[PDB]
Amino acid sequence: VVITQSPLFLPVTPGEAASLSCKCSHSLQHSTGANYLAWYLQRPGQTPRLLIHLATHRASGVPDRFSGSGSGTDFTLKISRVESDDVGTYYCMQGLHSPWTFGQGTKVEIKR
Amino acid sequence: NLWVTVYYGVPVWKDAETTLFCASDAKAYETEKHNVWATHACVPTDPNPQEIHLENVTEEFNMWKNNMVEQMHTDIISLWDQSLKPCVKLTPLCVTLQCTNVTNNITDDMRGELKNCSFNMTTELRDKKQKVYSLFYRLDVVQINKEYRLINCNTSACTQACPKVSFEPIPIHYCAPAGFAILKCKDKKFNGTGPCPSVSTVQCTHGIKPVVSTQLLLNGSLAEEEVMIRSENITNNAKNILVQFNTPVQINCTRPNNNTRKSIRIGPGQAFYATGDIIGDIRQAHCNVSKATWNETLGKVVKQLRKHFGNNTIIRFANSSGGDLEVTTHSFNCGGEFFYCNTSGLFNSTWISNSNDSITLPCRIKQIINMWQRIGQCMYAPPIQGVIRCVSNITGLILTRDGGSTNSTTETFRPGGGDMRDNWRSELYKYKVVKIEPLGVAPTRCKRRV
Amino acid sequence: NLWVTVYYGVPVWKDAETTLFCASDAKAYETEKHNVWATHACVPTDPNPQEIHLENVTEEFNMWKNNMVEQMHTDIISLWDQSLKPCVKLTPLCVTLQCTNVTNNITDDMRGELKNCSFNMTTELRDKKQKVYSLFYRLDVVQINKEYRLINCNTSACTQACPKVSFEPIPIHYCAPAGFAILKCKDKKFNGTGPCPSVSTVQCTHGIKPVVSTQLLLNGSLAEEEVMIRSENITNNAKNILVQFNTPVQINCTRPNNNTRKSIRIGPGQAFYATGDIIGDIRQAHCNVSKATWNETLGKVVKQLRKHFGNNTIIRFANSSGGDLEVTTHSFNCGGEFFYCNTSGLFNSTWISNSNDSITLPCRIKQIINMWQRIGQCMYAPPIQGVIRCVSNITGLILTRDGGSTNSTTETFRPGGGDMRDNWRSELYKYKVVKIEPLGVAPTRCKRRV
Amino acid sequence: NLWVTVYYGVPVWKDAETTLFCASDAKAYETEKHNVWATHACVPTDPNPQEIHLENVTEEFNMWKNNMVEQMHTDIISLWDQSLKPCVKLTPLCVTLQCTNVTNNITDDMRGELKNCSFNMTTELRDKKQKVYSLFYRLDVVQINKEYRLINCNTSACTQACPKVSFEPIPIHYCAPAGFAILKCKDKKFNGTGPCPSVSTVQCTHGIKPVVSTQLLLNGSLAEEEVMIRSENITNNAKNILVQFNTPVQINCTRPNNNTRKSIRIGPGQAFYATGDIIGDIRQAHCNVSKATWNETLGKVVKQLRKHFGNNTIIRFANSSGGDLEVTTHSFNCGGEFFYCNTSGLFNSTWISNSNDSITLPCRIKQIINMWQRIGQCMYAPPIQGVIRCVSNITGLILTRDGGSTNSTTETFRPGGGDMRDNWRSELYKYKVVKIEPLGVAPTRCKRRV
Amino acid sequence: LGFLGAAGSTMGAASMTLTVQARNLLSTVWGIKQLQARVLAVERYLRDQQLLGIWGCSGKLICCTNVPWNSSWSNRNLSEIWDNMTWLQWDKEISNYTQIIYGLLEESQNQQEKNEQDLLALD
Amino acid sequence: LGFLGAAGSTMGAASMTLTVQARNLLSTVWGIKQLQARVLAVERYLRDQQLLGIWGCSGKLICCTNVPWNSSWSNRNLSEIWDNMTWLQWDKEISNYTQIIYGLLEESQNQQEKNEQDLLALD
Amino acid sequence: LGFLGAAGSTMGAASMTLTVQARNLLSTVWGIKQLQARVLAVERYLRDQQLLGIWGCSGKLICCTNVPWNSSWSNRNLSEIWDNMTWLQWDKEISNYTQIIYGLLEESQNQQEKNEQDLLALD
Amino acid sequence: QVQLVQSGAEVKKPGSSVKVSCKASGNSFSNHDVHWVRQATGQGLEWMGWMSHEGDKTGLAQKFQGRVTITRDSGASTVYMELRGLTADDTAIYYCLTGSKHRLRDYFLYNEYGPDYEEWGDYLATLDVWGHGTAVTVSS
Ligand SMILES: *[C@@H]1O[C@H](CO)[C@@H](O)[C@H](O)[C@H]1NC(C)=O
Ligand SMILES: *[C@@H]1O[C@H](CO)[C@@H](O)[C@H](O)[C@H]1NC(C)=O
Ligand SMILES: *[C@@H]1O[C@H](CO)[C@@H](O)[C@H](O)[C@H]1NC(C)=O
Ligand SMILES: *[C@@H]1O[C@H](CO)[C@@H](O)[C@H](O)[C@H]1NC(C)=O
Ligand SMILES: *[C@@H]1O[C@H](CO)[C@@H](O)[C@H](O)[C@H]1NC(C)=O
Repeated sequence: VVITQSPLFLPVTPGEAASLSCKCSHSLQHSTGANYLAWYLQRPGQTPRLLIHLATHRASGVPDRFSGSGSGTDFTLKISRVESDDVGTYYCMQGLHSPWTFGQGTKVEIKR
Repeated sequence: NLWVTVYYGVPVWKDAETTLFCASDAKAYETEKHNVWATHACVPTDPNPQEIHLENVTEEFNMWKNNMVEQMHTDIISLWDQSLKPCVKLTPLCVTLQCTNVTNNITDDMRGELKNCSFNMTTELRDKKQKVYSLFYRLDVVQINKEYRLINCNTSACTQACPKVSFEPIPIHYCAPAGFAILKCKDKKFNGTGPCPSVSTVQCTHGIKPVVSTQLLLNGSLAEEEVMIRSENITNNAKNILVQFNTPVQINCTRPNNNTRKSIRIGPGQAFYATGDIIGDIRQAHCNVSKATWNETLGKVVKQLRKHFGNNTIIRFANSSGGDLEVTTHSFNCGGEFFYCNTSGLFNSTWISNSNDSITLPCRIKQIINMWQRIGQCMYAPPIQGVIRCVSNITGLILTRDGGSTNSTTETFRPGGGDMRDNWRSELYKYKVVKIEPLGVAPTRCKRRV
Repeated sequence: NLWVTVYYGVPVWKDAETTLFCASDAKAYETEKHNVWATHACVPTDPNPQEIHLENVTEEFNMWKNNMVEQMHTDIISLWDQSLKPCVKLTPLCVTLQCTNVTNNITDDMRGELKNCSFNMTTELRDKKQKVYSLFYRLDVVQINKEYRLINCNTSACTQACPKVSFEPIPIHYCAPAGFAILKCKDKKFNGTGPCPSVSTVQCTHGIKPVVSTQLLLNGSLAEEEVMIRSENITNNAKNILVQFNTPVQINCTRPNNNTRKSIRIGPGQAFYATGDIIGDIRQAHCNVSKATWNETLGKVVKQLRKHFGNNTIIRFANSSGGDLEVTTHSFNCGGEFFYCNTSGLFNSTWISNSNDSITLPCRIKQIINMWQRIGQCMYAPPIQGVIRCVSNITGLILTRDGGSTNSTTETFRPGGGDMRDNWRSELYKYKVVKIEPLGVAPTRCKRRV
Repeated sequence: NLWVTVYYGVPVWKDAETTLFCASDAKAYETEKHNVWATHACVPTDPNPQEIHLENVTEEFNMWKNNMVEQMHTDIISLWDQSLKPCVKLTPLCVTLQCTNVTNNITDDMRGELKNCSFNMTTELRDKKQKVYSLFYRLDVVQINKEYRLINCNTSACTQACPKVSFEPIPIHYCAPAGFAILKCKDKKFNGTGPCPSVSTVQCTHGIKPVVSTQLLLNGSLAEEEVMIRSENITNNAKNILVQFNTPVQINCTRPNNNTRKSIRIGPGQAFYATGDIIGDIRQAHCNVSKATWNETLGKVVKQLRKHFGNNTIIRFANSSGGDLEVTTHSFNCGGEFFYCNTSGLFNSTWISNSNDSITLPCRIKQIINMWQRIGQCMYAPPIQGVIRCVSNITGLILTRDGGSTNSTTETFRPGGGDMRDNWRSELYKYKVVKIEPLGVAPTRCKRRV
Repeated sequence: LGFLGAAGSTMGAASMTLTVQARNLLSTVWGIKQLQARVLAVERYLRDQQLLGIWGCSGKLICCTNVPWNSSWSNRNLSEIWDNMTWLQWDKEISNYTQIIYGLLEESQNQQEKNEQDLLALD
Repeated sequence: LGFLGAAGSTMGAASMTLTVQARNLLSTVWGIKQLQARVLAVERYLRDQQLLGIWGCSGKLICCTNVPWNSSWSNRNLSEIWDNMTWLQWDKEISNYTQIIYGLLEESQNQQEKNEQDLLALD
Repeated sequence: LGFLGAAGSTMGAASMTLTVQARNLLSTVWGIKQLQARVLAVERYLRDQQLLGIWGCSGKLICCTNVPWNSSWSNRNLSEIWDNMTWLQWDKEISNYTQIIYGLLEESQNQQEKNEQDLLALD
Repeated sequence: QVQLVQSGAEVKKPGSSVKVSCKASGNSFSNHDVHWVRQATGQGLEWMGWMSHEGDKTGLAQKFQGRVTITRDSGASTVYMELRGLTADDTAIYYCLTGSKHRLRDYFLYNEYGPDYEEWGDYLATLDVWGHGTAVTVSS
């Protein structure tokens, strides 16, 4: 099993929406069929915090700005009014098939 | 001086016990419909019975030691069990039912009477499952710990009632085999035991409807000009008391609901019928009896009870003390659905020897039955679509005394259907079977020629 | 002046209905073949029938109202069902099949007649799935909407025939009880009904093979010196016409495939035999009948058909009307494999009222059968090992007229196997069962001594 | 000169075969335990046998060609089959068992005779599953390659001997119908065949205990005097030899374990009874027989053996030379528990024609049994609570001389129980069934006047 | 001429071979099917014996009775019956008066039986 | 008339209609429960017939035997038995010695059978 | 004596007890073994009476016949058969010649009964 | 906010065995699953192992087969982990965390009268609250 994410880098001006997508070689509808997707924000020097699970429901206390959608083997995360507080690396995780491994990750930096 | 001579074919008989066979009319078999008591194999009955009336002969008839009831009680069970053998076993139905109350259109009284249950059920193919729902009466479910389950799961599985065979009773005739005879008592005041001056011989008994009930004898035979009380020992209390109305009282039993049968297909070559939803509103079942004709009937009954208990004692009627639903309530299966009516509104009176309200008796329906008060057998009567209305006579009554406190001033009678064979004992009280003995010897003046 | 006198044992009989009992030769009894028809319980018959000829006596016969045919049908059905009780029921075969077309060695015409199917089953231990595969004919699988299922899953489960028992027909003799008699009509010209000048009585009937077929009577009796035509009402259109040949027409049927039986273990002690891989090429089964000996046979039939229809009518033959496969195609079994042959190549000709090509009839094989036009009961014939070839006589034929719009212009005949009793009716048409009446009264000049 | 006269009812008989019917004492009714050999349908026996003794008559008997033993063999199997027709068909138990040794308090010899097994099962509700454990003897479980499985699972499912019906033998009487009679040979020296100087007809046979055993006959009928050797052909090496002690020798067999019965609920209404745990120490099963009596008893057997082989040969006894556990050990049941005792401690001695230690014979217990030499049939015996002990009467003995070296210096005898119907032949050897022939003719001087 | 051999022959000639007929009146799918036949055969034969036995002809193949012949049933010479007619045709002709004749013989036996009983009463 | 029509009538009058009673001695739940009854009637009817036949009354409704009547069983005028008493109550009176009386008939007929043969041999 | 009591006795002593043998000719798994045996006994018993009833000996335990005893079957003194032989030995001697004698009995009865009608025809 | 504690940072040479301890207040292991994850600077996260709250089933990656073991003390009071094959490139920070699973049915064949043949499966749903973690470095 292999997992890849793209783009590696994508500068985003503050206050502008951004989109990120992660996919794995195995189709999400390979054998059983379900998302089993997890999104995390890796603040430098701090533990990651889960934002949304499966891109269908929002965890209690998370801002309503974060949202997710899509279908098939490709999915995207929609965030409105991006802020510098979200600067970091995003990692995608899959739970469809064991063993469970994290994604390579991508870095987004504020233009300057 | 005298010589013994042998006579063959003399009119002499003796008490005996044999295995009687069946005899039924052509109408039941002519329909080609299947019945639980399959009279298709039963031989056709004679065009008319030849009731020969004997004269100057008295016989010691007895109804409490008669073996005809014992033979017929076992015979009825065998046919009932036989019809359930080819039917479908509902053993895939023991699962964790997840039910909830239904309040679509509910009357005040019928609040928690039935529940809406859903469960996982099998399918023709082994690797596929289906989710289905049905409405089950509250009496047929029990909490596992919400999660419910069928009551019969922890005892034995329930063989379904086949949907073509009907429970409609039909009269049957018991005919003795050749070399035997049946004696009928034509006495109009026969109390069940003692000499019967008016005796007759019949090759077959009259049609006896195998009606199963409790606390009341429905669709029976009526006496003429008087109400008769039968009992083994009047003094004894453990013995039941049998009554027979000379005139009938009409009882109208109805199920106002309009249930809709639904077929659920489980496994290959078998289907399970379930109850989908009740078109319109939901109302409790009940039976109607007029007050005018019932007070008169109890007036006739109490008059006859005074002969065996004095003409000054107080006669009282009270509802059944307690027990299981099958014995503490009136039961019957008319229209293909089993009722359990609460007859506490009939046996509440007090007579001291001194308008058409149409009494309504609430009844509770059940679908998991064990009719032959056996333990282990179960049956599941499939639901019947449409409103069912039922009309029947009440031509009998089983009563029980409670006891005495050394004073005969007050005597209370309560209904009771403890034993299932008292129902048929009310129809075979005039009959007995005897063995024919043709060999006889008497002295005459007859010397052998050589 | 004459006086009544009684006689006992006089030769007088009256038509009656009884229960003839089976009787089979013991020559093959020691072989332990264990045929589906339990001839082991049949009483051994005499070395040769006691052919007693009755002179100057004419007896009425009616091969259509004869009860010997009706009784035989229920015996065959009862025997067939009795033999399937101990065999294993293939209830766990109702699974979502995943089949693909087989194209290893296939001819153009036989493109998709059979499938390569794979299905998960459970082993003797009931907690371990085992993936198995089998070859199924196109007539025994249906789609769901890629995945198939057995056709019988939505009707009933099927019990596979045990390999130990065999479907080989063998002769059986129906012999009446004591006090009854069987009359054989020895008249050669006795068509269907009427007086039989030459009547004889026998111990009981000759051996009758219970051969089941459709549109063609195989291994049947032959009418000598003429080709006979039987029909209760010739004028009526909806009455099957039975034709009995005088010289047999040989037919050869073969299945070129060389499939190898494969055993699959399911549950404890129960094995299901799959089809396995195919050795060599795959070719369609067919049946051969010489046209030289078949064309002339029709000429003989047409000559007699004109007697009941005029000597100037045009006779036509057409294939079956169409519909269900089992009724519209000649069907039979040889070697334990059931065939369904397309007989369109035989009944296609016209006559104007005046090179061993060996006609080949394509046939198809079915593994799920009913064979009695019954719903809810099915059988699964396991595949046979090696090539199977059978040779049989066509000693009979059935027809069903069609049309009639014109007064008298031409006639068209088609085959038909609507009723299953025609196979045995053609064998029992010579026999009638009667009961003896020994008592008799005739006046004579005699007196009692005292 | 002489005229034939017909006599009816003369005392003449002829050998033949019929269907003897059952008969037993009414005392079995009081038990009300529903014995496996159902006495309910057996006709009650006479109050006392009427042993009519015939003077001056001789008859030919052959105990080995007797049909009574053959008929009994079928009846015992048939009675057993009918008993296990309504009892739990332990189909679900075929699951992968995870077993481990038991080493709580184990003797060195009994190291691994039984295992502690754990497996999943189904609660009364199908959806729920329950994990249970039981103790299975090592003779009932086999390994896959700690996966374990029951020996029966790849052969057939085992029914589970209902826990009520009882295996205790009760005497039965095989009585002939009318028109047949049974002759008893009172001769004290009738070995296997020949004319009995004294023959007495009896109503029917005495009580016969259906005790099934191997290599030893228990609770049998003892000879009035002297030991007797019975066999069709003494010279043949492949012929069983039957013995009958004139005096009995007691054997005490005990299972000193304290098994506790545990109830496991599988499916609705069906329960599987398995051993829960062991209370106290674990000791191997054994049987005690006194050496003083056995050696004295064995000496008598050698004395009679020398008659047929010369009074100088050396008689040697050796244990069974091979076979499975069923045929190589003494098998029986003691109060619902089946034993398999290693009987090699008895048949080890030598005789050259010239204290109360109670010899111990180690035994093993099996739960999965066949005991009819049949494939596909089985039965599971549930455990018995507490200790169990019983005392028997070793009356008979089956031996099979084997080997040959063209020298009569010594003969070796080994036990043998291949034929399982020899148990009853040792009791029915005195009886034969004959059919009476009342009709007869004899010339005389009587002439019919008219 | 074995069983039913003299069926279509002369009525008188057929009466000379009554014994062959009398000898043949008695002698799981095939288990109860055959067993049921035996029970019917035995009782059917027994009915004839009792019916023929209450007429004073218990054990005779040919037996004459005191009941006179009524000319209403038929008025035709005996010679034109035995020498030209057949038993099968005879049964059909007088089938309408079979039950009545049987009842008459029952009374005759009782009438003869009572006379016989009192015949030797004086002696 | 009819089946047991004269049960209550006088013994002398009831004895005049013995033929009617003799005529009625013979004629899956319903399968075995019907076959079993039929076999019982057949064998039951045969038991009486053979018992009646071994006394020399095989085909007689009214039959008298050489054995004398013991006054111990019943000593009353015939005018109080035939035209004054019924069969049913008469059965109870002689019920005690039915078994003993039957045995006498069996032996009594045996001598008659052999004495006839001796007389025939003498002739 | 009891059933088959006089098997070993002489023929003359055997005739003493003809009745005792005659009276004994009829009297899940077990259920079918009962009915199967009962039916056979009835028909087997009736076979002898049917055979015995067509020889003119319907109701006789001893009955003399008019057919001569052919010397081919045997030729020896009566004193060597009756008082010095058992019935078991007798049938062993004439076992091969039982079914020839039975046939000769049928013809005599059929002819004998026919002549009875002509006896009263003259008067 | 459930407080969590982890063992202090430790340093060990490559190719040697080490022991770590982790505890959770309230015995939350009964109704939660535990997973182990690590992170390195300039690289993404990586999962090591997991345990079911039933404790019946466990699994790791194919590369860790036969070189990692998970043990728990009686009563679930504390748990310990064993590490093998340490490398200088294995620098990362350890963490203690809980998890959740979605156990569903993948296949089922309906046995007639006996226990059904069900093929159960587990799919990771979410990562619950993490701990402060412990830093482990390899150097020589
Ligand atoms: C459902 O009805 C029952 C009465 O049958 C009652 O006890 C229960 O509280 C009801 N439940 C709800 C949620 O209304
Ligand atoms: C009931 O009947 C009794 C007697 O039949 C009568 O006295 C009484 O008035 C009746 N009561 C009613 C309410 O009809
Ligand atoms: C009781 O009183 C009634 C009046 O209704 C009378 O007919 C009867 O004879 C009396 N009985 C007694 C025992 O006094
Ligand atoms: C029960 O009896 C009382 C009188 O004791 C009566 O008032 C009441 O109505 C009776 N019960 C019913 C349901 O009518
Ligand atoms: C039809 O014609 C043929 C040939 O002439 C003739 O033999 C036959 O009798 C004719 N048909 C009829 C019914 O006469």
